[PDB]
Amino acid sequence: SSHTVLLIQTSPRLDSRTWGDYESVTDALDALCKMFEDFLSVTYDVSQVYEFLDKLSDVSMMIFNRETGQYIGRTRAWIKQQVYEMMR
Amino acid sequence: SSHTVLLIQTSPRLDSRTWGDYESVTDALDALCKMFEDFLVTYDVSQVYEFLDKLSDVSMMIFNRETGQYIGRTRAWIKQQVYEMMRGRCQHPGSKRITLNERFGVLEKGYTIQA
Repeated sequence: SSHTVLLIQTSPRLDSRTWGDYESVTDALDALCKMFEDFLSVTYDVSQVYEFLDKLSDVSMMIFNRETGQYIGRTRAWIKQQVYEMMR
Repeated sequence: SSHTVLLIQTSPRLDSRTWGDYESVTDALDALCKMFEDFLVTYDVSQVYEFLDKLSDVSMMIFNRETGQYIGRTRAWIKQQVYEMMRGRCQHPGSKRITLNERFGVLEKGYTIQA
């Protein structure tokens, strides 16, 4: 398991920058879809999550790497690839 | 200069979590000193430590150019850096942006973004 920070900015305001942290990448991705599901409040296809992540002004993850004891920055594209695999 | 992400939670409410990023560690520390002054002229050492202790959460991700990855630093380390930056101003007893998404994407390709 890798401690994960989820960093988001929802509008162009710098004051919309928020973060959450999680004991697992799984927990962080789970947390991110829940954000999307609440905006949705229904089913949805991958395209809809993709569009949701595109409309964020900034979204990334910083994920603990045991080899280095340091965090790797992951992009929105990386995040969408994992969301896709959560849904295949 | 090491790109730094500053993670803050001002109150015990989870929705007071916010972050900022900076071109150097010094800039991120300076931002904390400015937060401290905004929450207040003159101040003593104890106020700076306890301002930092009263934050529900404060930590940094500091870029390490040799690994391309970020070192995490928590409150105990931040307090010593901030004290050193603030030591000369404390009373004592006696007497246009880059998003993280884009920056991480340039990094995944083998490049750093340099101020």
